[PDB]
Amino acid sequence: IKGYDFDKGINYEELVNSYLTTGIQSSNVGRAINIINKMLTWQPSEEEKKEYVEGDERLKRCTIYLGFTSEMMTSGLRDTFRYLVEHKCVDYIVTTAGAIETDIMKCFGNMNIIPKELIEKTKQWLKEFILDIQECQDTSMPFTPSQLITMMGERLNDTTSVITWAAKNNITIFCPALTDGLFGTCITELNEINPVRLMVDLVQDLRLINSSTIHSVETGVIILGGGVMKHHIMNANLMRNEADFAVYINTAIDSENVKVLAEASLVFPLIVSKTFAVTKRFDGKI
Amino acid sequence: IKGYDFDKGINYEELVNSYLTTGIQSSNVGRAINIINKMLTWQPSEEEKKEYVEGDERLKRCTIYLGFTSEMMTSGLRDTFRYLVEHKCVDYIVTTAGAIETDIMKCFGNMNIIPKELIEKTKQWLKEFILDIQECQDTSMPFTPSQLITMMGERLNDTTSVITWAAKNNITIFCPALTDGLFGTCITELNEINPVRLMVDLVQDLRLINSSTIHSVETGVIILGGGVMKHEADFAVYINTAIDSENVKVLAEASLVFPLIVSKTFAVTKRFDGKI
Amino acid sequence: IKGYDFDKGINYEELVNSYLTTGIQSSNVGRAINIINKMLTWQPSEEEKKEYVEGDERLKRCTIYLGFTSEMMTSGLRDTFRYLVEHKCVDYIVTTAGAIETDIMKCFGNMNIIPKELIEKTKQWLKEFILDIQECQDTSMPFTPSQLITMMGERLNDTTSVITWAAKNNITIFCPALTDGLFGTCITELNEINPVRLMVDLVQDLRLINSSTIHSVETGVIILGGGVMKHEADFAVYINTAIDSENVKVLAEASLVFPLIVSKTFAVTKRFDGKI
Amino acid sequence: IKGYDFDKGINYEELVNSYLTTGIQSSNVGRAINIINKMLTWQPSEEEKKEYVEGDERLKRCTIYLGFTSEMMTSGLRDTFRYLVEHKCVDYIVTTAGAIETDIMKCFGNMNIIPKELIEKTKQWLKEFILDIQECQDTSMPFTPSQLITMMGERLNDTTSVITWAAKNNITIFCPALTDGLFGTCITELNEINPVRLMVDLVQDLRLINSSTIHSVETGVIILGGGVMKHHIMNANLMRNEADFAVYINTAIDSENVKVLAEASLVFPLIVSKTFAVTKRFDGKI
Ligand SMILES: [Cl-]
Ligand SMILES: [Cl-]
Ligand SMILES: [Cl-]
Ligand SMILES: [Cl-]
Repeated sequence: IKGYDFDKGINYEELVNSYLTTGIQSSNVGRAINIINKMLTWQPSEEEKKEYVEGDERLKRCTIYLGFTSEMMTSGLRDTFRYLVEHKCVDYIVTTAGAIETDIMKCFGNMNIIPKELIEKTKQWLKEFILDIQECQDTSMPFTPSQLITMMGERLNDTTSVITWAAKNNITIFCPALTDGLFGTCITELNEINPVRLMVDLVQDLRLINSSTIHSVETGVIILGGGVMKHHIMNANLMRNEADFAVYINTAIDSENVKVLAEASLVFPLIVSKTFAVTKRFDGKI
Repeated sequence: IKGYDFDKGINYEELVNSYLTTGIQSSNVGRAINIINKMLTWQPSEEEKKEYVEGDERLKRCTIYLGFTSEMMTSGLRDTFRYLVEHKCVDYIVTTAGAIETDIMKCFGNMNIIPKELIEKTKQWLKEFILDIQECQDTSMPFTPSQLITMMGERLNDTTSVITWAAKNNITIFCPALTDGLFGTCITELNEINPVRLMVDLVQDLRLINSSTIHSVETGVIILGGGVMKHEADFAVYINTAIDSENVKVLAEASLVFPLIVSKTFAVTKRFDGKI
Repeated sequence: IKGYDFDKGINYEELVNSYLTTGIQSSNVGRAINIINKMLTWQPSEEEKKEYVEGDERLKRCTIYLGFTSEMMTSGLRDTFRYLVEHKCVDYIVTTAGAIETDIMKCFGNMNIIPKELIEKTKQWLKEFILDIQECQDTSMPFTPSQLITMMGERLNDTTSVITWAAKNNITIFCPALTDGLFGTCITELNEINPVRLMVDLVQDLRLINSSTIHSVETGVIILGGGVMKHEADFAVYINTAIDSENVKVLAEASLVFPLIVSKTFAVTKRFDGKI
Repeated sequence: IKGYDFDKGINYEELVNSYLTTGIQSSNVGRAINIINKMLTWQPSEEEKKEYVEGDERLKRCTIYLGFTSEMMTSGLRDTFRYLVEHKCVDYIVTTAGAIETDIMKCFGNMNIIPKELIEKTKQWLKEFILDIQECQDTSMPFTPSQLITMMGERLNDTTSVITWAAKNNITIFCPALTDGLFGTCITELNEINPVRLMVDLVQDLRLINSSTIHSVETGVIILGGGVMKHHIMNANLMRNEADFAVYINTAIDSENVKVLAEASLVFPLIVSKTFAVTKRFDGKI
């Protein structure tokens, strides 16, 4: 097959499709599109439905985990992620230090090179949130990152942000390194004045995400960038293996997976247009 | 500014524009587009035009050099490159071992993973060319890689190929490592039967490419991938995954971003003809 | 200067010195050695000593931070690190998920490729520790990773391990991602039997590490590998394969060059005691 | 096994050996040492000796190819390479643009950052050599790079240089990109005055190196750095396959090969000390 012929003129849909069939790494991008659609459309087989016990009220579908770096949140992918969570396309998110604060920061101003006053407005917001927890919430028992991120989403109440829609649709966001980013800087500065009594526990979040993989009927994993989450998620047999479906995208036993050597902010919106934006997700009601 | 909103539906022009303003490396892609259009539209100032002597019949415009790796020729970029040379958008090409043979091979079959019979047909064509060139070569002036590539383009005579259009439009293609690719494999196999007398001179091409830069009024350079050419230019765009000059390095994969850039430059911007 | 001459025979001291003066990245290795020795020998000037207030009982010397990845602990560098902490050559460690468990595991068996029974023995030790800590933890002041690592070092009580000597010499080890490694795997497996009540607080460690930098007279930082710690220092040495501060980045593999650097710094240079 | 214990004091031999058994990539470095010693000690089996025909006067041993980048020549590895060629440890060299001129340049001064006058002295030498070929040698038939490099080695006549010892011991040096380096710059500058009539043919060198692999009893390949020569060398069956023995070192059917992810100027002298410097090379006389 040949690449796009500019003798025809300019057709951006054909230009995009031409990349998917002739570009460098196009075969891997195509597998990624096929694998993600399999996550969305997966249904139990008739033999599998027989294995379900009475009272097993779980949704009989693929649980979908979305991992991305804080760097992706800085790009326009943030609004792609908002769309995915707004429409319940994924069930859980794993991300890295700085991602949550970037999502909040983009609700106040546009990052061109970040203005001084934009960081200060974000820091002031985070600090008021930290202080509100102390005054109203009970500080004698620690919060987890996912719980703090839920509370921040509800407090922010901005429909352009990922975290507001994650709190609305009960999509849990894990971020073990939350205190290593601007959120942690705000803790440090607040403590220099008024002793900070907030505590952050990591064990409960560790138990949530591992219980969710162990107890899910089928697993799908999409990871954008390097350093997010571990590829091997624990099975229902207490064995750390890959997921049933896995897509890995970055520039660095019957599982179906692919690694795409590409930059996510360029290829992932293209992949979304051929998967999440057109494929209806199975509701799991059997 | 926000990235593409899929609540609006699927609008591929908006997806492309949204990438140019919100993606990773978008600022560098935007500079690349501006710099390439400056190459195409550059004109001498009135002060510069006065410095030209009587009898200087050169085109008073920017000379444009396109460099790309053999790997790019394996992708669909091959047909982007054919378009650029078909329409005289560039003046010179610098490439690497294997690139010419891939352009030839794609005229015979489609690489899905290259079929056995597709390499055999390509090797047979190259081998017939090598034996023919041996007979007519002058041993005091052996042919250079660029001369061999010109002759191969004329012999192939396929309007889907880069090399045929380069020969038609007198766009010289430099490839010092021509004998390090499949071309050389065919030399080695031919040599095991009857010793190969073909000679390939590199000094004359060194002279040719240096004369082209020295004698050009203004230079622009576009390099895709790592490891292509040495030598600075007035305008330069570098794309790979690894004093008044205006240049930019784009950290991106060329087969993805370069067609987007072409759609915003070579495909819409009229190139100055150099006639003053 | 010439590289090592094998006509002279095989002289490993000369091979090492020849690398320091002729190898790729040798100039950066030489700066790293100079900068680290400056950390060890740094003393306040007379003008600086006058600024100290009465009752300031701090050691007037450079505080030294050592950062390394879990991958370094898998190599023989683990025993280099043990030496540095055994002799109080560094004051603080920052490391990543898996590093602590590797130091423990190497006390039970030799990784050639990790034997099954070696992981099982390590997991059993970690699991007994987790259940014991649950019983004595204060839920209004949960333990931090560094506190858990101190207690593990005291419990292990093995003079071949980094963590035992760090606990003996009050060298604090920060590892915010402790629960992301084998330690957390043991939490997950324990949880499937009887729910795990252990809690790990990260804010107090954030307070601890920030107090250490704020309250130190002079800071030195040594980081091996990519992805370790944030936060600038007076002296800094960065080693990985990826205003008056004195720093250098060494593009080298740490398990190869770092022992050479130690032999020219920590192993020969007396560290100032800070008593003025 | 444990790494070096500095409680014993400082022993640089034990420090070096400790790296070979506990460092990162030590297992690959060990395979590389084993494979190179197999190149040096290889002998035909009794069954193989029977297959040799009368009049086959070839040396019945492993032919050894050494490839390295111009960047290695800039390091102290240049003097390691000189030693290897001085002692006939290798049979052929493949290198890249700039390597030969660096070997010459180091005979005139020490590169600290290269002094202006050191490049000028090297350029003057190269230009006098180019002009001498025109005046004395016959210019009507082109030279190959390996031939030019032989002539330069004989002209330089410096026992500290690689090329002088390669010419002495008839070790052929291939460099298809010779005219892409300082040598080519000197051609360009000379032509701007006096038309340069030197011609450089690449086909004859292509035939030499491929004939040598095709016609050798056994092949060994050692490549330091990326971009030197192609790993697949043509067999005696006109099939481009890997060598019988191969060692690849860089930072990026029964063949025995290893890739070492390390920097050559650090690990290669260590490898030499355990191979070329202690292992007697089989002379091939059976
Ligand atoms: Cl679900
Ligand atoms: Cl022109
Ligand atoms: Cl101290
Ligand atoms: Cl031989």
